[PDB]
Amino acid sequence: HHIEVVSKQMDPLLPRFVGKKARKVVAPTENDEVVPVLHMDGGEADPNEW
Amino acid sequence: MTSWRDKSAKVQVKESELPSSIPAQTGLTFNIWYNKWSQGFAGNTRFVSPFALQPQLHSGKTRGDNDGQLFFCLFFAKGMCCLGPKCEYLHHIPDEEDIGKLALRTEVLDCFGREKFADYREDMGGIGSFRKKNKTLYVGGIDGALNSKHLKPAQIESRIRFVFSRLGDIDRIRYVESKNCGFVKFKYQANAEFAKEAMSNQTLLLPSDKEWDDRREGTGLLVKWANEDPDPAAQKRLQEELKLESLNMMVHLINNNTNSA
Amino acid sequence: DEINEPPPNICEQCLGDEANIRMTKIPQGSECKICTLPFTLYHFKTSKRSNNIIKTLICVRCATQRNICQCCMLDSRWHIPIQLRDHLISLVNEENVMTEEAKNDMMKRFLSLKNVKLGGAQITSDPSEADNIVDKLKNILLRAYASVDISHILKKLPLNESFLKNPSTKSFFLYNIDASIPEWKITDTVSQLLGIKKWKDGNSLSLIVNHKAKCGGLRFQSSELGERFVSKISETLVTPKGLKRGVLLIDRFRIFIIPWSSGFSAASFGTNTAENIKLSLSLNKLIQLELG
Amino acid sequence: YKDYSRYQRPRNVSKVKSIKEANEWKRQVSKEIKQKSTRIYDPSLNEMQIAELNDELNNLFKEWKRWQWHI
Amino acid sequence: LLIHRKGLTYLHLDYNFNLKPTKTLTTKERKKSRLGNSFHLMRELLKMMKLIVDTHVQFRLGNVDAFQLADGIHYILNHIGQLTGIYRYKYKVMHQIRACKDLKHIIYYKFNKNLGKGPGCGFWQPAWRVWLNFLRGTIPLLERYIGNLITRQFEGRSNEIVKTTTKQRLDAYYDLELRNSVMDDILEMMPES
Amino acid sequence: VAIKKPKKKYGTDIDYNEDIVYEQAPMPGIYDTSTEDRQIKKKFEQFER
Amino acid sequence: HSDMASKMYNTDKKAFLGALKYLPHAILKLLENMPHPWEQAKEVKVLYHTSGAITFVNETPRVIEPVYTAQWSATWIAMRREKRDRTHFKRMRFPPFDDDEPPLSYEQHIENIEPLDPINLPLDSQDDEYVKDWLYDSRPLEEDS
RNA sequence: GUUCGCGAAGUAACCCUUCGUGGACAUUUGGUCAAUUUGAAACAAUACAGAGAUGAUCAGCAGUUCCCCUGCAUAAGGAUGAACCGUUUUACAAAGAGAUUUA
Ligand SMILES: O=P(O)(O)O[C@H]1[C@H](OP(=O)(O)O)[C@@H](OP(=O)(O)O)[C@H](OP(=O)(O)O)[C@@H](OP(=O)(O)O)[C@H]1OP(=O)(O)O
Ligand SMILES: [Mg+2]
Ligand SMILES: [Mg+2]
Ligand SMILES: [Mg+2]
Ligand SMILES: [Mg+2]
Ligand SMILES: [Mg+2]
Ligand SMILES: [Zn+2]
Ligand SMILES: [Zn+2]
Ligand SMILES: [Zn+2]
Repeated sequence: HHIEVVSKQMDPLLPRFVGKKARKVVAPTENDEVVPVLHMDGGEADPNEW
Repeated sequence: MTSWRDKSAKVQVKESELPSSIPAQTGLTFNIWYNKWSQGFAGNTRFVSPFALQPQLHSGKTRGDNDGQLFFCLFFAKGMCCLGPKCEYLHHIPDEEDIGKLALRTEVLDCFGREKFADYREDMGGIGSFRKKNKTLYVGGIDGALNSKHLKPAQIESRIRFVFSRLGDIDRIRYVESKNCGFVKFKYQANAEFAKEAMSNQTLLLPSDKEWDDRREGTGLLVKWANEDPDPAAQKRLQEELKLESLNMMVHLINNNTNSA
Repeated sequence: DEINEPPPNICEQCLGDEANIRMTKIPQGSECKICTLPFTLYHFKTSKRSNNIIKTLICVRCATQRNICQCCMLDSRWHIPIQLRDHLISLVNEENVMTEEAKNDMMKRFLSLKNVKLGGAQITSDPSEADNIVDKLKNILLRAYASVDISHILKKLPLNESFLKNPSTKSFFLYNIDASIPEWKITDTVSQLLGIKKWKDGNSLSLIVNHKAKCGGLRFQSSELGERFVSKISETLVTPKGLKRGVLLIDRFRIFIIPWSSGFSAASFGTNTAENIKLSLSLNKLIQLELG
Repeated sequence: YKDYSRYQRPRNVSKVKSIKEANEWKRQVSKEIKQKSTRIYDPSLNEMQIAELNDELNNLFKEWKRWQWHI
Repeated sequence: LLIHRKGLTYLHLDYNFNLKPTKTLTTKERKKSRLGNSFHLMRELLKMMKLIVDTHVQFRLGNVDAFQLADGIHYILNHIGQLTGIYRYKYKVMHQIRACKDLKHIIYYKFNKNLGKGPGCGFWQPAWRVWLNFLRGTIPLLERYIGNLITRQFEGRSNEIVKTTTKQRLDAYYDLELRNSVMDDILEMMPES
Repeated sequence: VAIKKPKKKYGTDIDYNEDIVYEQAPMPGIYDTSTEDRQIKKKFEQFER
Repeated sequence: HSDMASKMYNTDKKAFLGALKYLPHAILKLLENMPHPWEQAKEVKVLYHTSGAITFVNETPRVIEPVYTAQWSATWIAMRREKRDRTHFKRMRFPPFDDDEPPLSYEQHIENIEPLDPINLPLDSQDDEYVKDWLYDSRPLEEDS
């Protein structure tokens, strides 16, 4: 099948983008790989201060 | 053929005889966008359908038969189609030849052409889901249908067996007195969708009863989609037929791989 | 990405037989049936002179995750529904594969935007992983109430009369009907026997089967059909007292008949479901008394 | 219209009218039956209060008998 | 159709385009039934048009003389600030009302030379230009206002509304900055954990 | 008589009981958790029984 | 589309709201095309929705500037004369209709009636010979090539 | 149906009428959509609850939220718009004593 794709001449009074509403979505995070958090070192002595 | 193909379909309701588009007034002002009544309370909103299908009477050839229409007239089922033989959709009980035409189409939408939805409605009413090939109807609200006649518990099933037998081939009919409700299972889904809209808001009166003049005053019965059958005497029949359906599909599917190779 | 969007997934049998098909694109048409979120509605017609618009009901992401077309929502390979697909794979891997779907709107949207496949959509869309499972289907084919007062009712059931030619009756009494064997299947078997096919037009026969009492009755109009129903049944069983009973023969089942000689009618098998079960239990013995 | 959610009982049961009308007055008892039945089992601890509320229940339940009696 | 889609059915439009409540309202109604400056200015604009078309109707029916008709349009266009009440939704139109009152002075002492103080004047052409130019300037304004309103009716309003700073929330935002900068410079000088 | 659910305050209110809420599945690992899933499901169906 | 309560009207109900943004444009094309005092009726060319949402007056009024100045000069003199000789001039009442009654249909209550005389000056026969044929036409000299 | 041909018949005398027969002209509408209950407006009303920081009464700004409403609005209102006011246990070790086990 070879398909001819055209556009509909819409009524300029009926709203364009009929399925379009102001809806809120939460998005999943796609993680395939873990980024290693590449710090360095194990000083660390704590003078009880701070 | 002799009952259906011989004659043409008849005008059920005259176009002046059709009901008014506004509903019965259950509010203070009419709402124009949403065609309902607004202020005050909301009452009941259910009434007995004034019109009913006489299937061996109203069936006949229509305009959709010559066009090769796939879908049945929604208001043929309600007994309300005013176009008669001039109507674009079909006017007859679905048959094996007819559902064979709907076979690629029935998966996502009903026999009336309305699109099925993802999940069922909360009260199991309406069109139905494409996720489950439901062939069983919950016949409920029988007291308001009968106009509060008592009768017995098995005569009620006798009314159910006579009415739904005209609307297609039946798998089984079960009536439960303690739950005052019936479960009708059909051979095909398309009959079940057809009989659902045919028997919504109807009455099981049979004019040999004395309340036949007051058939309109009642509430009308609810035909809705059935849930699963919870007894294991039926549960074991479900996976038995699901097994036979799977064996009938695998034979068809290895022939696809036979041709694919 | 609103400017880089996949082509729609549609079946071959959705598109039909013709070569060129004029399809209409609407960039934000309807919202998805599954994920309730908008998409590009394509719709088209098979021929030019058809009368049915075939719309795409679900978005491409919900069609990808299930590996189904957007129009008829059948699987892209094997062309079977999703519920039957995930049941066929579960017979192969011996574990349940199942695409589960949200009932909540914020989780119908959430489950679509992830890039996984669902259910059997890992098995299908891999032609290698599909074809070997078809071979694994092939080896499966190589295997190939004592307190009730029921005495008011059994007086009306015949249970004591013979199936001969000589009584000229309208109705009959069907017992030994299993909880399977649907109501249409018995009516087709009788109509196949008489050649009175499309019987529902003329209403030649009316049949009532309880499926709880394991009993039924079929009623004929025009009593001359009764002798045709008798003469077209050859196999009978004689109880060792006498009283021969014809057998109706649906596949692998056996149903016994007696000329009822009246119009039994609904409530003849019973008036309550707890009462109906004991009628099946009451015959269990008589079937064993008829055979053995 | 006219709601039945506005007015009183009305006091005498025999003076009420046709059966499709007293049906809605009857359910106009049953809701307060349902509401104050849920108000029985509450652990809210006021034993004097739930005693007078128990008497109101017995009063309304006797009315519910009377509306059924008229029908 | 707009009022009934918003759910307001206790607001009555008469056929002379006045919006009046049918009953005394709870405050949850009065918060729901605030129609903005777009709807009312659109309603006052149709009211002016209905007011002019009806005078041409009453001439056409034979009820009005042709000289009374010309005075009728000349009475309308000088007194739209009195007959309609469009001024409250855009007070900028008081410029046009001053224009239609000024032309009225210019026309009359030319017109009412030597014939008294009757109401006979009907030279409505200059005041007709002023409202025709005002309609020119508030085509694009009202297309924007009502284009936002109906797309808010058909799609809801945006979840992503971000509040710009103004005079009222200046010190409040100055706090949220000042908290965050001291958060960073101390969480960077802690030891660890 | 079944327990009534709480009424939805807004349109997209979530029945948390109805589904895995925001199912962040764990990342696919190598050590083959195949027998372990069978034993939780057998234990979890045992707990519901 | 007088009383639209059927289910078929659902798209057309949307169309009326969607045409509301265009409605100040239609008012501009209506008030600029308003008939001037000399003419009884004026036939304008309109563009309408097939669902009948809005009706735009699809014309712009072109006039000849010396012709238009004389036409209003003639009606200036006519109203200046009419105000002088009338004993009492009755200004019409505003608003012209009751707000309770709907705007009356054109084809039943207006189309059948004869219009009325327009505000045409007496006109000289000798001094104004060249212009008296066509001065009060709706479009003056419209077909004079 | 028009228009160009060709043929036959009659009136004709090459024109008119009739019906046979080639051409040419003109070429695939509409639907995302079917007409009351069962595919989804809301609000009023009954009843109950009674109102941020406080001892007490009164101005408010914000902030976070998979809550939004009105408004043309990125202005501003919506009770400071609302919700918040609860639940609360392990990166856990080092050192020093009396009962009890082990084998
Ligand atoms: O303030 P005044 O000296 O009394 O002037 C009035 C006043 O003038 P404006 O029309 O400019 O306002 C009248 O207007 P109202 O405020 O009373 O409506 C107007 O009445 P008309 O519009 O009916 O003409 C009338 O004009 P006239 O006398 O021509 O009727 C005119 O008085 P003078 O024109 O005599 O100065
Ligand atoms: Mg403030
Ligand atoms: Mg605020
Ligand atoms: Mg305030
Ligand atoms: Mg706040
Ligand atoms: Mg305050
Ligand atoms: Zn029809
Ligand atoms: Zn989707
Ligand atoms: Zn498909």
